[PDB]
Amino acid sequence: QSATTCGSTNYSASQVRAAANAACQYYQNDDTAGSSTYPHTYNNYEGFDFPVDGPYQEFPIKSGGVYTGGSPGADRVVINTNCEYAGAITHTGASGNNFVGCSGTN
Repeated sequence: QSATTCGSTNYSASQVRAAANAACQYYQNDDTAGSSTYPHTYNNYEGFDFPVDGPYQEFPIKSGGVYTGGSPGADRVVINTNCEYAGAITHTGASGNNFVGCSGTN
């Protein structure tokens, strides 16, 4: 990854990488962060043009640190089953329960 803006929230390349790595670690361990269902399957029903092939996993990304449970916020990182980074999406600026891309994900 690169630095990305989700809504108006800015994340550095390192922050994206950290979230992605955590996502991978949980997925490969067949575990979830706390009582949450993250990471879990991500269905691209909206048609994001990800640079990598699926299937996908989504996991929250937040400014304050790697997600460990609790409220996930509006932002997510998307990785494939090989832990290849697919992109960053957010509920910010989307209607209903949909997502829009963070900068760089279209």
